[PDB]
This record gives sequence, C-alpha cells and structure tokens, in this order.
Amino acid sequence: MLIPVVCFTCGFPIGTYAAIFDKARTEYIKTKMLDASLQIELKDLITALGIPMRVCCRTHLITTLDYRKYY
Amino acid sequence: RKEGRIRKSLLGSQVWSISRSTICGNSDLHLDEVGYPISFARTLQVAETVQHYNINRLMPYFLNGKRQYPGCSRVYKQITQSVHDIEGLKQDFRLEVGDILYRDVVTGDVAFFNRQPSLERSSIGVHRIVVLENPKISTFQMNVSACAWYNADFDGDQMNLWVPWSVMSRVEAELLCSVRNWFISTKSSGPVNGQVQDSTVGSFLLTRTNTPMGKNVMNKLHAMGLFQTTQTDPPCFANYSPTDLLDGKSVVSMLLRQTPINYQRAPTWYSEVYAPYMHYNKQDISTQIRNGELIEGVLDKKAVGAGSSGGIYHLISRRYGPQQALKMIFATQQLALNYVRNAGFTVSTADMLLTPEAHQEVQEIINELLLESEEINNRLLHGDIMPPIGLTTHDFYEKLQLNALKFPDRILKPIMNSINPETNGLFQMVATGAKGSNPNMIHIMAGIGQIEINT
Amino acid sequence: EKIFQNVEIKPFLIDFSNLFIKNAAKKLFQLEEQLPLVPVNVVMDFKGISRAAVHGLSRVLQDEIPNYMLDIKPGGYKIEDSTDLFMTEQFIRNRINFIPIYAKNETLVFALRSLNNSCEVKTIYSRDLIQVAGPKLKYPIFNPTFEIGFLQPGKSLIIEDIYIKKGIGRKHAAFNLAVKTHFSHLDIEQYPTDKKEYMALSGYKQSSMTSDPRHHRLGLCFPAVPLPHINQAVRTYLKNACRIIIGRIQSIQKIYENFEEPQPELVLFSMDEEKTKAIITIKDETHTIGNLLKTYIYEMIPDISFVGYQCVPHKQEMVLTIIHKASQEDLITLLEKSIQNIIQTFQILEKNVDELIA
Amino acid sequence: ETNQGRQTGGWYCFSWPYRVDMNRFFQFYNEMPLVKTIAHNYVIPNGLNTIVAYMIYGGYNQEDSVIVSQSFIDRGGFAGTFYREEKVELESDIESFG
Amino acid sequence: SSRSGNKGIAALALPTSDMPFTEDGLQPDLIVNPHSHPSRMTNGQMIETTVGLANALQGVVTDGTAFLPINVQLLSERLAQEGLRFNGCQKMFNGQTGEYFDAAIFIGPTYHQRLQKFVLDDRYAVASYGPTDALTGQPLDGKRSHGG
RNA sequence: CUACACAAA
Ligand SMILES: [Mg+2]
Ligand SMILES: [Zn+2]
Repeated sequence: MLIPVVCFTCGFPIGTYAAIFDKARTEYIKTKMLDASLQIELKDLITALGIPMRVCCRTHLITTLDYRKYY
Repeated sequence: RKEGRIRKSLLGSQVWSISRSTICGNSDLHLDEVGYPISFARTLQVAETVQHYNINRLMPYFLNGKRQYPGCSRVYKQITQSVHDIEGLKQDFRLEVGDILYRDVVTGDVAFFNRQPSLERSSIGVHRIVVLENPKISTFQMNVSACAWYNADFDGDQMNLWVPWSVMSRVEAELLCSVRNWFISTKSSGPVNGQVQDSTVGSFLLTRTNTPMGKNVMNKLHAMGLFQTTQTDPPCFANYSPTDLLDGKSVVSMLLRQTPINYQRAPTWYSEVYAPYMHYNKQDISTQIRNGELIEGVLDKKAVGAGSSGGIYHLISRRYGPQQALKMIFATQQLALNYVRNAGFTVSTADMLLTPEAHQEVQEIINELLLESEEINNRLLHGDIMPPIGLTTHDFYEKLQLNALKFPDRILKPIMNSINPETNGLFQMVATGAKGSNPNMIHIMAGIGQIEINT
Repeated sequence: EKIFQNVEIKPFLIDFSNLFIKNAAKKLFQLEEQLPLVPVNVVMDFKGISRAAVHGLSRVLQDEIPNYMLDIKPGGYKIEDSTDLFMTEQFIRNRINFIPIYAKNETLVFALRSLNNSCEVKTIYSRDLIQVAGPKLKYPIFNPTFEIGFLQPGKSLIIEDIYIKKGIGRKHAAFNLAVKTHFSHLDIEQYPTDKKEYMALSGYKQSSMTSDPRHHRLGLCFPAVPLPHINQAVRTYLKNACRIIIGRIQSIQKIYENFEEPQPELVLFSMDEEKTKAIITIKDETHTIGNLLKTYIYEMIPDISFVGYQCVPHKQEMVLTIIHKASQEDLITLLEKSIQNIIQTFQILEKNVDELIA
Repeated sequence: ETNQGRQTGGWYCFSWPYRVDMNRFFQFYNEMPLVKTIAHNYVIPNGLNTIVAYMIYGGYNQEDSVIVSQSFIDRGGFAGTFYREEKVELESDIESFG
Repeated sequence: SSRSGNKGIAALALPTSDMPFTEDGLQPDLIVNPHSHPSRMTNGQMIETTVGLANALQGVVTDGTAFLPINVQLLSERLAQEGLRFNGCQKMFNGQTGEYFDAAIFIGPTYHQRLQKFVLDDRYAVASYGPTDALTGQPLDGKRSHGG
C-alpha cells in the first residue's frame, strides 16, 4: 500500500527516503510539465536522495503504487 | 451414465488414507523418491502389527505418540477389539503381540504416486518416501526426471499420494509397482526417463570438448565438487594434483565406470542442417562410450535424453537393471547440474536478435518468396493457371501459393550467421534437444511465414 | 600478514543541493542535515586469502551474523474500535520488522499511539515511535522518516509492545544485515566485455572451473549505522562476523576432538586400501562452513582422495565427506590442523580489521 | 496471459475492510510495471517488478518451477491476507447464539 | 506467472546468501529456467526485461503496449548506452560457493504476478476415517466434505 | 443430494 520499508530484492532501506521521494517527485514532475509524467527521468532525484544505482532499489522506489493515491 | 451406480460407485471408488497436493521439483531426490511434507506424514499412517521382532522398533513410535515425530495415532487392542487414540492412551502404556500400531509415515516408506488422467501403466508408481521435515513445505516434491512417468510438469499439476498401510499392499508396492518397473515403456518398449532440460544441456556443456575459455577442463577441486551431490560413493582423486586439469569426459567416464556400457552414436548436437554453418569440433560430433569410458563426443538428448531408445540409460538398464539405470540418471543429472553451477547457462534477448546483415538477408529471402507468389498471381491474371484434372483453378492456385510461400531451408543461414553456437543459450537448447526446435528459432528470429489452418 | 588490506568506507548521503529533495525534506520532516543513521558502503580488499573465506565472511555479514529488529509482542496491536481497518496487524508488523535499527540495548521498548482527528488521511512516521521502556535513548536507533502507515480520518493505530528481537537473516530476512554491493577478483585478468565477442562471457580470462583467485575486492552496504560512529560500527560488524565464523568452526573442532567417543555428528570408516571415510553431519549448517572446511581441508591435503560437502535444501544440514589414504588418527589430525588454519585466518582477519579501521 | 492476468493477486477491492468476502486475497504491495501498457491506465496493476535471472541454478526451476528468494518472500513480496467468511443463520426462535 | 503467460510454481526458496549475485550485487527475486522460453516463444517477457533494465537505471516507466513500434536492436543499444552490456547479461557469482559463472547471466526486472492458486488451499490429506455416504457406504467427496 | 457458475492440471 506504500513504498516498501526495504527493497524487496536486496533489503536496502528505500523506505527511509520513500516519503521525500514521493513529494519531491510530485514537485519535480510539476515543474517538468499521466503517461508523459511517467517518462520523466528520476535518476538525478533518486541519486540526490542517496539511493545507489541499483536496478532493484530504483525499480521498487519508482514503481510501487501508493494506496493513498488510489483510495 | 458416468455418475451412476456402476461407473461411479463400482468401477471407481472414493478412498480413505490418501493425500493430494501440488507437485514441485527437487533435484536432490532420487527418481524413485517422493518428497512428503511432514504434516501429511503425520496424517497418513502405517498399520504395524506388534510382534516380538518389531516391539523394540515400534516402541519409539508409541512413546512419541502424536506429540513428536515419528510417532503414532491409534493402537488397536487385540484383547479389546477396539482402537484407542494415543492422546487418550496414557493409562495403557503396554503393547501386546497382536496389537496394531498406526504409526506416522517415515523416510523410506513406499507410497503410490498418481497423476490424473491415468493413461499409461506408469501413471501410478511407487516411490520411496522422503519426509520433508520443513513445516513450510506442503508440496509433493519429485525429481524432474520422474515426470515422464506421469506426463507431469510443475506449472500447477496436482498429484494423488497414498501410503500403503497393509502388509500385503506394502509388499506388493515395493516388489511390483515400484517405478523401476516402469523405466522401460510397456508401450514403446524403450526407456521412459532420462535427462530433461537443464540436465540435457548440462551434459552437453560438461562433455563438450571446447568452451569459449579454451579446453573444457576443470581442476581437481571442481572435478571433486561435481560428485558432491551425486549421493553415491565418490571416485578417487588421490592421483590428481590440484594443478591437474580434468576433462568433462574424464569425470563422466569416472561416473560411468560403475556400470560400463558400449555406446556409439552421433549426438543431437551434430545436425546436417547446421553443418554448412558453425564449425563442428571433430571430437564433439561422434559420441563413443567403451566400457564406461566416454572416449569422445558430447552427451545430449540422443544419449541421455528421456525416451531415447538405445541411449546410455537404456543400455544400463539392459545390462544391470532398471534400478541401476534410475540411479545412473540421478548421478549423471547431478554431474550436469554441478557442472552448470560453475559454467552457467542463460538465454537473453540478444540471443534471438539478427545482425543487420542477417536481417537484410532474411528480408531478401522473404522478398523472393513474395516475388514468386506475385508471379503466380500474375499468371492467374492472364488466365495461365491451368489446373490438373480433379483440381479446380482455385484449389490449384491455393496449392501453388502454399508451395511458393514455404520458407527455404537456407533461411537458417542468416540465423546461424548471427548466432555463436558456443555461447547462444537459445541455440544450445534447440540443438542439444533440451527444448525447442528449428521452427521455433525461425519463428523467433527470421519470420513466421505462412499460417496454415487444416493444411 | 595483512590479509585485509585497504578499506573504503563511504556513507550514502542525501544531497541537499537538489532543490526538490531539500524542499520535500524541509516541508514534511523539517530536516536540513543528514539523517542520524545512514547506509554505509564498505569496500574491502583482501590479499592472499581463498575465495571461500572471503565469501564466507560476506555470507555471514549478509544473513548469518546476529542482528536486531523491531517486533510486536502478541497482543501489542490493540484491536479497539476506532482503529484503522486498512492498517492491518500483518501489514504494519511487516513495515516495522524491516525498519533498520542500530540498537546497542535489547531492553528498549517502543509504542505507536497514533490518532487521526483531522478530516484527511494522516501518515504515521517512524518519528511517532515513542520509546516507553528501557533507558532513555541518547541517540535514535532508527531514522524517523519511514512511513509506518496511513490513518483514515477519525481512525487510530495503537501498538504497545514494539520490542527488539534478535536473530539471524537466514531464519528471517528482517535480521539481514549487509546488502551486496561489489565482489570481484583482482588477480584474474578481465576481458573488455563491451565488445560483442565477449558480452556472453563473465569477463574473467580464466574459467572458474580452473581459477583460484586469492586477491578479492568485496563491497558490502550496511543499512543503518550512526553518522558520527561509522567506523566503530563497521569495525564491530566485521569483527563480529569473524568471531561468528570462528565460533562455528570451533563447534566442529570440538566434534573432531571428541572423535574417539562415537558422537552422532561424526562417523568414520575403514573402507579399503588404507583409506578412511570421514562423514561429518552438522544440523542447521550452511554453505559458509561447508565450503570453508572443504577448501581448507583441500589446501592441507592436496593429494586427498575426495573431499566434498552438500547442503541439501531439505534435510537442513551440512554433510562433509572426507576420504583419504591415511589412518583415522592421521585424518583427524589433518582435519584438526585445517580447522586451526581456518581459525588463524579469521583471527588475522579480525586483527587486520582492528588495525585498518582504527 | 488473459487467463492468468485475471487470477493475479492484488488489491481485489479498494473497500475490502467493509466487505465480508470469501476466498478473497488482498495482496499488500502492488507495483506499476516498469514496462507498462495502456491497460494500466484503466485498471490497477496487480503484481511486482521482481528481478528475474534467466539461468540454471541447481535444476530446481526445471519444467516450470521457479526458485524464489526467501528474503523477497519475507519482505512482503506477494504477501497478503486471505479472507474467509462464516455466515450461520438463526432459522427461527428455536435457535440462539450462546 | 509473468505477463507473457509463463506459469510457474515456487519450488525452492533460498536465503539471501544462497542466491546468485551480479558483480555489482544485484540478485534475483525469482530464478526462471531458460528452457521455459524456446518452445513457448514468450519473447515479450524477454524484451520487457531488456527494456526494464534500462528503465530502472533511467528511473522511467515506459509503454510496452502491443503493436507499438519495437526495435530490439535499439533497445539493446539503449542498454549499452545505460552502461550495461548490449545484452542485459552480467557477470554473476554463485551465492553458495562464491564462484563466478563462466557465462554472463541475463538478469533484470520482469513484472510477475502471483496467481491465486494457494498450495495451502489445494493440499489435502485424509486419514482412514470420516464421513461416509449413507447409500454406498463410501467416503464423501473431497476436501469440502471432510473426506474423500 | 440436484442444478448452475467460476477455476486447475
Ligand atoms: Mg502442467
Ligand atoms: Zn535493492
């Protein structure tokens, strides 16, 4: 229902920056302007968050659905 | 009707003391072994009549009761003619000759394994029970090579398993219905089991002469480690120094020396459709085993494949018995898997991608096919299509178009020019007989061609 | 000598020069500096040590060193009547169990008494995990930025017995410590795998079936260590892993020393041509110990007839088989000295850990 | 896939806590596919972006088997709540609950 | 199952130390046999893995809708531009032994679905006693009737 | 128990 506390694959704690990432991503998408928002590159944002260049961690960070955005 | 008295109640039956669960794979189980979850082993019971010769062995089961495994669930009293649950049997604490103890299923018990629909004689086979003491496992685990008996796979298949509790049924399950008796098909008179998928390509990789790294050799430690999980008596490596290099054929012969056989056949790896391309190593394209020594050649579907008549397991069964063949299938499967534990095998999206030159060549082949089809159409426009007697012009035109749009056998040239046979996982799966066919590769990489429905 | 050579410790840090990151952290956490606990990436170079030992150290640091997690005691989750129906016990317990904590005291107990009196959905954060027992925390054991959950309007979430539980990662992944970052061999040459003729290969110029690398670079990330005491935490982790391996090896040393007494976990045979077979079965033993034992027995006995182990995923045990042209006493002496070499190797590793991190 | 895409676990209902449903599975964590399709503009995606290694690993994934990470299971990968219901009527004044 | 229709039953669960890992520490959640592909022709899953490898590095979510233009050569070149190999393959090490595979292994994010077929629901075991039919005297039918 | 529906191999 939220971004997981740790990455499902390797256990890196992406949940430390889950909330900061969500709100910073909403902000960064807003200045960059449903599908065109998803194609905005978040490499720099996630790197500035401190998360490493790990396929699993960025995958689970950017793809996890937020229940609050749907309910 | 199918659900009437005769067909439902008389010709079939609902039975007690039977279990059903999803089946998954377990590489460490023998072909005649089935993995039984411990929860099911404490549900199904074996009726052991207490006598003087077995009272000491049955005592731990009685003392454990339903609290610890292995235990028991009921005791039939001879002088009472009444069964008593063990939980309520605190005041008995005495096993008499003629008492029947219902104990839990333990490792080594025989069990009937069945998959529906039961079409073959091997659809019900007897496996040795291996109880999986992990409580998190609730599947019926079996070796992937045992799947050929039941036409099973691990995509959701469920299988019935019941443990014989009667002495007569247990005797006959062990002596008559054991899966060693179904190693040779009653239908085709040939072998049923063998290496499948990972083990076929693993046998090929292990026994191939050359790898991209050079000669297919391993040091003494890795040659030893190939035999770690073989679960038989390991060979001797005392004459090998750590610096020594052993071929894959050497370790395969060290395994095959226990049951020496003579085998001489070309492998599935060597095909004439790939011969114009590739560079077939001379030592790879002629498999020869002399008294258990793999002299040369790769081991693949023709030699170790499941249902391969004249293969090495068929010869082992003919000379030493089907149980020895099952043990050798397990041992060779372990060798292949332990080899791929270091070699590694994969398939990638780049494994099925043509080079731009090969793409242009495939385009040219397809364009020539469409050109022949357009020539037939031009002939139809001019009225030059003259059907033979008994054929209409429409049917003759359809036959001409069907033949014109057939892919030539040279469609493999662009495919194989883009493929490295030494490193292509998809090609190696196809060519070794592990999985896939030449039409599969052509459809994936070159083109589907003409869709035919009812010819 | 110095087996554990140069170490590079680099914490993962939030880059506040990014305007969006800084704005979000400020607005919803009032956070302008780095968090109290940061992930630390430790890259270690090892020279003159078998790959079995380096990988055993890595495996232990991943999921065999004892670790601490937050768990809820049975009955800690208060059902009540105004509790959120979407924040189930299982979901919240999964969130809490995987919060990385750097806890020096097991006595600490936390509670989560959250209530949403607003008209909107309120998010519960780790900053709402209030300590209710144990000594007052001079430093936080977890970051306050995790989203434990969200409360529907008018709903609550009360959890009363969030305590600290110890365990190892192979039993439950919430005790996993170190995530893998890098592993390579520095004494094996590598191909330029950017070319089409090498992209299907690993890159190493030697087949793993023949190579014996002794110079390795191992990179492991630790998920939450305090910002000021980074080197101390890393040193403690490394020394604890070395001690864990040494203790597990001594558990088998005792078995060898008790060989005259027929213990069930070691059996010996007298097969044939002066050869004796030693089979050592140890329940709940992993590939770390089996591979270490096999590698060092092989190094001691290069002419061994056979040495090998198997950790079947079921049967939950390690079975190590040694066949050697020697007497039972001779084989036991050789195995004992190989175990002593393993212990010496990991003692040197601990010592070098101390000299390096400092 | 059309068949399997409809038995996939996920957020089977958004109002699940107010429903007494039987044989219904609510999977906690859902992800948008890294490579999404237009179907996810109109329906919620059910599943996760698992890292998948296409490889032979001990022969435990043959014939449609899959080797899973125990840690991925422990962290909540495809974890959820299964729900059953027990509805029992009172018939008439003869029967009562106690 | 994947979105390409490749069903699978979870056969083995391995701890984090037993699972294979790439040189940069990436390890899978699932290990899928390559033999599931060649006969089933589920190239869409393979292409989706190749695309998602670069999507994860770029931090994007792209459209893989059917019949949209696709160029697998350009997707592989995109992988190369992202800093990976032309194929998505990487140097992998065996988690149990620590020894690298001689072959680079194709590993990447493939969207997977958990089909609602639970072994705990499907498994059944009955003992020698239970409810029987009144007419035939045979056991009742199946798990629902608590005997069969 | 008799339909019927949804599913699995
Ligand atoms: Mg099937
Ligand atoms: Zn990760």
